[PDB]
Amino acid sequence: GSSGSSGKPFKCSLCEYATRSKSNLKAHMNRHSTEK
Ligand SMILES: [Zn+2]
Repeated sequence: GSSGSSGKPFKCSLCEYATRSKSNLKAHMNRHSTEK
């Protein structure tokens, strides 16, 4: 078979976060980047 649409286009590579805009995901991925 093949992968589904997962309800939203931009699903985070680390967590269950997802959004309808790539710039909004990019802002969420910056939180994962700065957290240490
Ligand atoms: Zn995330």
